Amino acid sequence: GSHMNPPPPETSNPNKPKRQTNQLQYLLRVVLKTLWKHQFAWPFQQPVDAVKLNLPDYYKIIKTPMDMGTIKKRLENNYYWNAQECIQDFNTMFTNCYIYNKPGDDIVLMAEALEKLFLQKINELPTEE
Ligand SMILES: COc1ccc(Br)cc1OC
Repeated sequence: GSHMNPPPPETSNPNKPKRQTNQLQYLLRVVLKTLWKHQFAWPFQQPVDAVKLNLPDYYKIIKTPMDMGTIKKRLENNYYWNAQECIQDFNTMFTNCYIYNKPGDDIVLMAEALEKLFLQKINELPTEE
């Protein structure tokens, strides 16, 4: 896309050790699957295109971008070593939204609905085996 958007977060790096865990499998098959199909998922299914949205300050304010398209790639391409890394990515995505946008803006209500579902699912994250 535009040279004015940053490169997306890393999704592939052979130097980073990878592992499948039951908790990572749950994050893909339960957590990502649940949030991805939500009515309000669409603004979070890819990196924020600050050029198209006419938000030239977006990447001035948000220095740790994350989105569910990136997370889906990271889970599908086994990028992670543990569940905490992936949970951290979800939390970063929500916090980016809450930092950039006014409370009660539509995008914030959409993030909050996805976060409520996320919390319910993560409370049920299985014991690591
Ligand atoms: C937070 O800034 C945004 C503005 C517009 C859309 Br669509 C998505 C955004 O973030 C996920």
